[PDB]
Amino acid sequence: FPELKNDTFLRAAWGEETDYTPVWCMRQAGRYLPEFRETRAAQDFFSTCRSPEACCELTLQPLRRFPLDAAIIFSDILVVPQALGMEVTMVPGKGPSFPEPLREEQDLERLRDPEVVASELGYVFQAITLTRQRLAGRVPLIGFAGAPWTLMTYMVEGGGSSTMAQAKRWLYQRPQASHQLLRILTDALVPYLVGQVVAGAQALQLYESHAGHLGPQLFNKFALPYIRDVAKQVKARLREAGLAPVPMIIFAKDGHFALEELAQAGYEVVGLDWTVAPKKARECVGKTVTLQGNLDPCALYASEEEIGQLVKQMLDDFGPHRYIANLGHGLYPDMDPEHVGAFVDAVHKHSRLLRQ
Amino acid sequence: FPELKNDTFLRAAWGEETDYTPVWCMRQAGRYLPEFRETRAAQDFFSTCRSPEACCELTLQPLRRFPLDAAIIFSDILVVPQALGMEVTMVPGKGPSFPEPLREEQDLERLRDPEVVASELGYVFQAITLTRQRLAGRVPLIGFAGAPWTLMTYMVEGGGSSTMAQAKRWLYQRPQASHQLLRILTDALVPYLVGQVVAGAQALQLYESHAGHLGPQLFNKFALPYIRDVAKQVKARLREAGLAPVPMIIFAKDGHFALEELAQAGYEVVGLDWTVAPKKARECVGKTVTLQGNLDPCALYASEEEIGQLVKQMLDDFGPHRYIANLGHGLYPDMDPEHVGAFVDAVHKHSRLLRQ
Repeated sequence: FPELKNDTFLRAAWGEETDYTPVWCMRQAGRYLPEFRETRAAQDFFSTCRSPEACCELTLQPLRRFPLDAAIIFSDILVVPQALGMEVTMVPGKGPSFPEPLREEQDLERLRDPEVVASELGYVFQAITLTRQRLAGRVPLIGFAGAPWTLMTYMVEGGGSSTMAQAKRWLYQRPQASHQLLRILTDALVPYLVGQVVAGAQALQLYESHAGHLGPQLFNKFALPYIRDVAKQVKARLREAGLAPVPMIIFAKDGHFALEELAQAGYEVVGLDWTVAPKKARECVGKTVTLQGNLDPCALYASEEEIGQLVKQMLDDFGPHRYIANLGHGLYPDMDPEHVGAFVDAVHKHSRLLRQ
Repeated sequence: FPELKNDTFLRAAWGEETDYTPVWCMRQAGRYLPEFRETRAAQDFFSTCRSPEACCELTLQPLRRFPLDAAIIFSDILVVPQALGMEVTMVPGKGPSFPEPLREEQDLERLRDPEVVASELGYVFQAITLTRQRLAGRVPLIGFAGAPWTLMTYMVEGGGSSTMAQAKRWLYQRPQASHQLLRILTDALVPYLVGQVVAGAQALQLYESHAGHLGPQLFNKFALPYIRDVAKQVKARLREAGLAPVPMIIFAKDGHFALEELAQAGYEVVGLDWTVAPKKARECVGKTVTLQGNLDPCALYASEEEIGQLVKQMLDDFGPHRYIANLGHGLYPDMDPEHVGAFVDAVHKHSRLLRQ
């Protein structure tokens, strides 16, 4: 594996000082890129995806457009439940979909044993190695998965949902089954993440995109302890394996009420959405974790000149050290790539102007 | 108008001490009640609604079931945009819907002059008077509207939406048009709310159910200043009219980042969702506003015995004074009315047990 040239992102992640502020975006490989759609057209979403050459291509597309400071591997968080033996359908251009969600506790019998899963996800490991090779040391490469609770919500709710009602019903009516599912998810995630790193990933992101739906009490019973194991166990297995640990990032969408513990869940970076004021967050987390975020993605709909200023403002709030710039959620499919360019330039231009 | 017997809710609202904790629920008149659906079956949703006798009936249905400490008038927050001249459809049992949403600035020409709106909503005023009479002083009666930004999102987005992207696009690409729409909404809301009170409402609730989608910066530009006018102007007009002011409640769903200003927006009560820890909120608002909330609605899916304890816990957190108990969002349509009963009893049973 090629030696990394730009490593600003990794050093920012670990807390080390840097000459400028690194930047990347969730869903940087996404439908807002025309070239993305002309390469999605190649096949049905989940074998594309299953083709190493195709993921690599997508992963690289934005990097050809913009001096981003990391690449994140192109995948869907649904691969994991799918590897567990849950059938996905691509319903009338409306996206991810389990036609037969888990509803009663017996349903759990349907699932694969968690340890074999890693072997079902060999195409991903392959795509990572492919991609780590072709970036050829330009920037580091982030692997990723969705956090146990999040996946649980997709498996139980089937599609997406405004309230997570079916899923929370499980939490309140079937605590044990819930604990059982969550454990299965954790034990699946660990070997998948270790895998990614063994396969060449240099940083790992965990997405808890459905944090918001839980409150403090639920979140500590059913989200936290699992968010914590993943970090714990992944760090261990890497050690036993003689491999260097990679920086880990928890991103709890709408998890303002959780920042305190996330800072001590043993992740190196904590992702923020745009609804947490940056200073409030620094406060909540203290000074030995790095923060990432948190421009409102919609902000990109503004002029490039307006974009610059909002960015300037964001930087002032987070300050020089311990900070990786990013949006508050992934890019939207109707965003203009020229405005993403603007966003990227503004971070760089202004983080330097901030120091010098 | 009949003299009010139980007024615990009003005295709690104003900050005055009380022997127990008053309680009510958003959507207490809702599809979780069987009798609600056998009376919804009477006609298509919006003339039912347009029939005073029918709203009154719905408004009263839960009060016959449970010792609630207020009644809230049955209505939809969509009446206002509708009165402004926007056509609603009831699409295949999936709910509220504007088939032709506002998309470009010219669209605004379609809207009625805000001052005449009040006269289009005469059925509501009527339903209030009817209902104030039939409660016959048992508990106070809350009127309600949706806050300017929220309505804006429905008018621009048409249906409901995970991201509010179309709407936020407006905020970022058409600040003036946005300001213009928001103003029209404010000027519509004020005479509608005054109306409700003139018609017999004793407390008013404002719903900013789409606060979460804005961050601090957006929220202060485009939500706050309007939330503030409504309160301001409504209080004035009531004074000019020789009428007593009623307690006002702002409920910003997911508005944790906003609590500070909402406490000084000049509302008497501030509504909380279940994602704000009660103590954190008391902190943010200080000690001269009353808080309301904030049990996670899904909590009702638990046993009645589990319900009791979670409630006990909530009470301990909020403490005796300056507090109206309630859920974090409205009830869900598959909840068991016997568990709502449990929720109501537990507040009462435990708020007393707390004092004595």
